[PDB]
Amino acid sequence: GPSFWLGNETLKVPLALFALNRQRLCERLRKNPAVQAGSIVVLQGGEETQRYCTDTGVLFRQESFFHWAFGVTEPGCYGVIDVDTGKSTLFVPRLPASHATWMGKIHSKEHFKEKYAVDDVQYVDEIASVLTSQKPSVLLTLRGVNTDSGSVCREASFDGISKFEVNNTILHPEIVECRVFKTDMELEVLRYTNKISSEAHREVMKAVKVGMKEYELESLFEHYCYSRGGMRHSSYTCICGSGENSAVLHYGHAGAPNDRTIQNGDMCLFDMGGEYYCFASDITCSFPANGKFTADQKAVYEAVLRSSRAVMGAMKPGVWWPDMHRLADRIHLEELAHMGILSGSVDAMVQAHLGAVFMPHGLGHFLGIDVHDVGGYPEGVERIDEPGLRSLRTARHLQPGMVLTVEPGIYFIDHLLDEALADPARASFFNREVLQRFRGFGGVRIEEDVVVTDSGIELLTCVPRTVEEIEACMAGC
Amino acid sequence: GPSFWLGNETLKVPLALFALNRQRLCERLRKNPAVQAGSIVVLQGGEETQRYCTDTGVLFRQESFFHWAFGVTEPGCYGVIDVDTGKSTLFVPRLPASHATWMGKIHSKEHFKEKYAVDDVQYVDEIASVLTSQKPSVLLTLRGVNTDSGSVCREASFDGISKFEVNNTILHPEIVECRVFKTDMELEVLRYTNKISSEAHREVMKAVKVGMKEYELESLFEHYCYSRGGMRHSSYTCICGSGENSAVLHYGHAGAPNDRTIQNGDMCLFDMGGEYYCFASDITCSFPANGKFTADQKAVYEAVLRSSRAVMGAMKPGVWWPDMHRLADRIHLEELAHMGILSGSVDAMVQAHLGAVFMPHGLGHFLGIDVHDVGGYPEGVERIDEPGLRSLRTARHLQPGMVLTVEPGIYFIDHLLDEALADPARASFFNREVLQRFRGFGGVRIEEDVVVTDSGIELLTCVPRTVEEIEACMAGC
Ligand SMILES: O=P([O-])([O-])O
Ligand SMILES: O=P([O-])([O-])O
Ligand SMILES: O=P([O-])([O-])O
Ligand SMILES: [Mn+2]
Ligand SMILES: [Mn+2]
Ligand SMILES: [Mn+2]
Ligand SMILES: [Mn+2]
Repeated sequence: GPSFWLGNETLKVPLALFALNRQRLCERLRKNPAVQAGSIVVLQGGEETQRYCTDTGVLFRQESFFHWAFGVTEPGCYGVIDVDTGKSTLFVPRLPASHATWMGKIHSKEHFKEKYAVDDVQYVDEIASVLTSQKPSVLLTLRGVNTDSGSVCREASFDGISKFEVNNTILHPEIVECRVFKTDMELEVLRYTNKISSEAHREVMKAVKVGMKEYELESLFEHYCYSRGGMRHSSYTCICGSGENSAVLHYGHAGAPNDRTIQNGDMCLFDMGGEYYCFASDITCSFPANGKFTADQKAVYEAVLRSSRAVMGAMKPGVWWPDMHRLADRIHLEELAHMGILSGSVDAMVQAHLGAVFMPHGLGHFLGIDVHDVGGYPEGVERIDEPGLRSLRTARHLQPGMVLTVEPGIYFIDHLLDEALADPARASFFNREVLQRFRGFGGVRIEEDVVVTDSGIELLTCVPRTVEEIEACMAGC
Repeated sequence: GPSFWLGNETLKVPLALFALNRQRLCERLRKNPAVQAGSIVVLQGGEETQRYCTDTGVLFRQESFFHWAFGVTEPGCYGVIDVDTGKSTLFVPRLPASHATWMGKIHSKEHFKEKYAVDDVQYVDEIASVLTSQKPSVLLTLRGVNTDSGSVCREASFDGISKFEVNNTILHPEIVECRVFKTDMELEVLRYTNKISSEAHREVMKAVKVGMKEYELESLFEHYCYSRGGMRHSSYTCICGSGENSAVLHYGHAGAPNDRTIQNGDMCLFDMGGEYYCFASDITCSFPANGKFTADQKAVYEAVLRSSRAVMGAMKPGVWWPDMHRLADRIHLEELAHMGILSGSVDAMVQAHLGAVFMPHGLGHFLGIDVHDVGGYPEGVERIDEPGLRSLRTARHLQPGMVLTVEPGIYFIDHLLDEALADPARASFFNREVLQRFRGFGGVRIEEDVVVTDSGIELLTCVPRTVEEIEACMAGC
């Protein structure tokens, strides 16, 4: 059996992985009472892209659904799967012999059959003819709404498609459910992205110096992942927040691109995750820039370590994800009170929604081929209309084989804080004189990637977490 | 006067650079008799994009024309220039006061006026009424054909733009012609991009070892450029061909993603250039993987070194660029004859277009904000319909201020070789028994970036070039 491999110490991923996904999608559609006999799944791969109107090629990364079904790295492909038999056909672009002048050897269709271990390979321009000869009942295409972006997924289309019966509602929720439940072969890849990203995080912690620019660490992190782990891409733009910037969720975008000089006294919050063969990792480490936690940083950090461990210790099949988020809120509030920042009844603090002031984002989300993976809110799973909870990327109950991030945080965000101090239903909880000490603290977030097993979780991530472990990693070790 | 800067040893670029561009564009438009008084240039900035239908951010890189004119790093902006007066107005998006949580500091309009040194800043939702009160005769927008991609530039559009008179033919030829001639400020940025990429090429040469994967060198090059040079993007996808892949012109892309193991005996061809503040560099180095040229490798290498130095020596205002391409072709053929690969009259070889068998691409191209920069083929300049020369990205005569790549090379491409050996008008020049030993040699390209001065050229790139220099570099002398 063939495998994708970037050599050295990188992971061998069997193409069988994708055969299993195809097989699981078919099994799921045969069980579907409204999937007609003789149906055929028709997916379209992503295409080569350029910067606006220039000839500057953009690096091609495969469309995620298409990758999940076939594992194909080349642009311009299509893929069909006969539902009743499970037979797979890949369609590759016809490159004219003259292209060998600027390409290498132009690969034969047979080269692609053995590469991807699919049942047949044909040219893209013969798609209409090839599907005609199969006399299918219906073409199942991919159309639906991603619940993190709001975008509608592009449906496959080819010249001549109008002569076929096309159903575009059935496939989306089904191919999404398959993706939510990771196979053992998929887990092996997620273990590997986490291992490599964990090593990269360790290296950053070793190298950080007061005086460096944040992007120096971004650069180091991507160099390790690529050179040591074959990860050409990151799963998302690196967030390298130091000082006040640790309080900016999604910092490091074009408008704030990791350009701050790290200073003595700053907390660093680093959320960086490499991507191997279109599989994600998503890992955040928080640590003092100088290698020594102050009392205040120890206190806030250990509050987050506490919610992290309490959530992970409680996760198991049947657990409603929003319950864990509320747990994290409660623990934050408890500890924020133990440290003297808040006073009064934790119950009262909860009933007021104070938790959302300190952790305005969701506790965690599905992870897979996308960092924010599909299937958090299928039909019938409602968004909870409350501050904090409304940002959860899923409201599902945990089941074995799900892959989630566990990412609690405590931040000191000036405009959430000024709001609470202006709301008489929230103001009384604050001790202004101690709060003043934490203005500009930034934030801590501790983000693990876990798998939901039959009875608990498997922790994918391996970074130092306790105060002791972190101060030791930063000093060598 | 304010400047773009990324700290450390990174280059300070004065925002005055872009004011000069706006000034120069206006002066050229004023001379154009089709341009009506009261005309306003309206450019639209690039927007934030995501991976297909997911919420995975793609790192924002500004549209080229817009950057040339304003140097704005933020997504979602417009920018207008009053032709008669030269006053610039930047339009920035109105971000709801309520998501400082996720963005950070919502910057006021004065911040941006200060930041970019424009005459005025307003919100984007106000663009129709801001323009309406200026009572323009005509809006000049940007539409044209890029002569490398064949793509049509996206013309600026906003809500209520159909109430204006809009012209979309005048601007493109004029803004392109300004981009062709680099100001002293632009040149300073280009010296820097070349300095940094040259330093990185030197590091890639000291680091190359047999048994490494090509992408390890790509990763290091990029890491030097980012951590050491502030270059978050490269100018194009790194080409790291070794062995037979050094003969593959479009190498490095998704379908051949630098995944070959560097072998003893291989030639390497590394084409890589970092990008700083959307300014490009374009450098190719060629060298033996093991750090030592064989006789065959030296002969071919010194053939390309010869034509590189000949072309650079010849360049001056007034020189027709296709004559330089021809001069490279003649030098290659001379050397390939001295080597025994060819026999007979070099004049006859030239008449038969045999040079394009060994160098199928153009000698070089304008370089600027884009690596294949705009303006090689404006009205009245035609593509020469002959092998090799048809691939030239410009057929213009050289003038002070133009920046070009000089990138001759020799490759052994089976498709081209086989075609030529079947043609009795070309076959006779080959010594097949000598040609044999060079099959699967790969190729060598030597690529320098230069500026045309009043009297000749200025060389920007600073890498090892002679056989002695390269071997001494690789041995870690
Ligand atoms: O970014 P995130 O990971 O979702 O928090
Ligand atoms: O799982 P669920 O919760 O039923 O969605
Ligand atoms: O890529 P290139 O440099 O244009 O050849
Ligand atoms: Mn994260
Ligand atoms: Mn996450
Ligand atoms: Mn190049
Ligand atoms: Mn070039």
